[PDB]
Amino acid sequence: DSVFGSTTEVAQLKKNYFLPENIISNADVTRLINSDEIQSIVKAAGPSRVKR
Amino acid sequence: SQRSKPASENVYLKLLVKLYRFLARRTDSRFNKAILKRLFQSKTNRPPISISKIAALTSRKSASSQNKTTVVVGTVTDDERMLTVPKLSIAALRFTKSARARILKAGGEVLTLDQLALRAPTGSNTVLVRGKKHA
Amino acid sequence: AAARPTVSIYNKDGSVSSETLALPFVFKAPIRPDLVRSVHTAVAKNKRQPY
Amino acid sequence: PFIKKLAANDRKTRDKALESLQRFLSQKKKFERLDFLKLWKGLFYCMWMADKPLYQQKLSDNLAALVPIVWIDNRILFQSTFWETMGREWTGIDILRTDKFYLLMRRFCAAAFRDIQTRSKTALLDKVVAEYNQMWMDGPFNTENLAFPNGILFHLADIWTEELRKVYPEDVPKADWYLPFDSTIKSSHNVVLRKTLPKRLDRVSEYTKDS
Amino acid sequence: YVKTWFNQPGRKLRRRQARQTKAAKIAPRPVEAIRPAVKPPTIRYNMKVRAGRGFTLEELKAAGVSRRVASTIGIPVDHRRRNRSEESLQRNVERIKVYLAHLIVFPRKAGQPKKG
Amino acid sequence: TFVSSTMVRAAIRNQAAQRYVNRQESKLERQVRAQQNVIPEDPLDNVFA
RNA sequence: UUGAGAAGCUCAGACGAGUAGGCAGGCGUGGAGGUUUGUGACGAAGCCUUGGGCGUGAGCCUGGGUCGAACAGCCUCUAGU
RNA sequence: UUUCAAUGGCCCGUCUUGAAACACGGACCAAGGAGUCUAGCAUCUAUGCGAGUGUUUGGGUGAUGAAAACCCAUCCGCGAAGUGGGAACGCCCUUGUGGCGUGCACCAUC
Repeated sequence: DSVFGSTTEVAQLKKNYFLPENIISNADVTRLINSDEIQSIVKAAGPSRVKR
Repeated sequence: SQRSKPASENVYLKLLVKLYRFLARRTDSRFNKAILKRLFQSKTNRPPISISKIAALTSRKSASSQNKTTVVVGTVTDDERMLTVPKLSIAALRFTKSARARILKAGGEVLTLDQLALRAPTGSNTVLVRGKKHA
Repeated sequence: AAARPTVSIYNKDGSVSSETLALPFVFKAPIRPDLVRSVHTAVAKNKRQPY
Repeated sequence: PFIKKLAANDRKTRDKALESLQRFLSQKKKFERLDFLKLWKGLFYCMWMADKPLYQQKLSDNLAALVPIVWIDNRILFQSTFWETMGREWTGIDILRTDKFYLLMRRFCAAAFRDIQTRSKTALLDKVVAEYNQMWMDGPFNTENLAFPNGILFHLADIWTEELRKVYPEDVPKADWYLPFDSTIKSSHNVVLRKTLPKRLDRVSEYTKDS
Repeated sequence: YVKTWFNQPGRKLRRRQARQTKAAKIAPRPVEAIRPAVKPPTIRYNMKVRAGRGFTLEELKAAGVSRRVASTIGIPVDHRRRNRSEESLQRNVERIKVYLAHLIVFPRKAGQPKKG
Repeated sequence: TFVSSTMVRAAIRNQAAQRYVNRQESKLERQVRAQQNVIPEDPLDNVFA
């Protein structure tokens, strides 16, 4: 914790160093896509690989 | 570098493109289509927008910003020249360390583009903004 | 964003102890194979003798 | 009742800490909100670490049955803090742990109705629901808290009537059962939430007075 | 001709070994002599304070150290520098006085004839 | 009539003469801002620590 | 219906000369980091062959013979390729 | 694989030239054999941070190679110095249609 610090608190052993932040908070894209918040407003999915 | 996939090798940027690929085709929103297009754009085409521009644009003319989230596919830098920061809710790819601290301590919140997709999957009540490309 | 809170400390005989340590925030940092292998490529060149 | 023991890496320690915490919650003292918020950080991770479906069905039952054990004065704070920690950590869960936490929220949804019925034996039902409707309105159904996920509220709407009927199998008395949803649908700044909650909710106006 | 810096880490090691070599010979006294505090001679830098070459004779006289004693206890003397203001004099007189407080001077054996 | 080269070098030198203090004040003011822009403790962070 | 290397899978239509030049993806060589809990005196590498196979191709795999001590696939790095 | 039959098939590269004609180079095989390194500049992309940014002149340090990695004192360089159309969004309500607002980037008008 002193070598690397935290994403909000500076590292003790590295002057003015903070841990990098992420472009996504939660990196489980399946959890976002298959969530109740998102799946409740998507239109009815067409079929998978369609018949010829 | 801008057409069908980002030129970026960032794994987490690919996870956002994957999330908004689903949102663009499974919803009839132009916000999800616009956000997806701006994820393919390069760093030159995604200029930073200052914390002062967000405050100015929301409380502009009639103001009445209410609580609409400000969305930018880019970095929200800080403007140390402005001294009082309003209560803002911004969703961006990246915030600088000073901008994130100023937004949080001065009222509101900072979000990522995946935290906003769960709050406004269709991008309703969002203020989509851009940075000036004049540079 | 949710990870295991603590980790167990093991003794010399491989037995668990009652003590635990909160997981440091470095294990919650982004994992960037593109960035790691770009920095490694440069650092691996920094002990090369000239020919 | 140590929180660090509640989130231990071995299930035997977590079960022992859960049993010790059963007495700690029944003291005749007022716990502040922060004390319960820290307590619910360990309890969330006690549930977060449950492994098999049969254990996490019983574990969620144990946590729900903990509510009547708490002192009546700070029992509302116990539920209000549960829904605060289930809103700030909901989006951080992964897709393989949502089903185990859906059941916990469902068990606590019915734990509120069951506590309403218990207090209705002595006190009048109108004020008991009013105390709970204040908890719902100040917490999950707050309109000024934009960051509270809709997944929790969509789940609550789906199970509100079905878990109220479980508590009152014979008949459901008149009360403001669906007050939090009425306040949310009317005056929420989430257009996705208010356009979809009436579809998810199945409120029965059979008993509530016509407006 | 192209100068290359492959001996850059070998010069770093060689210079550090000289400091260790010097410290071995002079075991408890500092590896450097105390330097004065001066101000750089331009309108761009006169606000900064940096280290000088040696202390002036007027600074040593006020501190109580003679110019012959000074060199023997690690205090350099700059016969060229002068004190055009009282702040430079007092800034470096205090610097000498603090140095004398923290200094232990080991006694020397003295030749002493029988009589006379 | 216009100026003389005696002061022209003095004017340009006086222009860059303030470069040191401007950099020192800019660095000094930045650290004051970082001291003010400290995110609070979030007391739910020492719960397991 | 299992067909989510979502960098995958799938449906449909049109189209196909090409110098200079523009662009993309691949084949091969020496050495380096990692890996294959890799191959080898029960035979590595190399070479030979009207043996067999794979790829539109660069090339690759393999049988037999010869041979005698080392060598390769994959991700990345590098160049006297 | 060899060989036969039927049909077809002008010697390759270079230069020339509409084109060829040409004139050149070529007895055969093996091995070697030609856009490299570096300094500066500009565009573009990626990466880090962002009104900042750049550790490696140097110092500290590094016991398992210590020319690596790790750390940063003082400087310094480069930067800082109203009306229309319109992306996107909400609300409707004859509901689609359109209208009412809010209007980024950028372009026109003061």
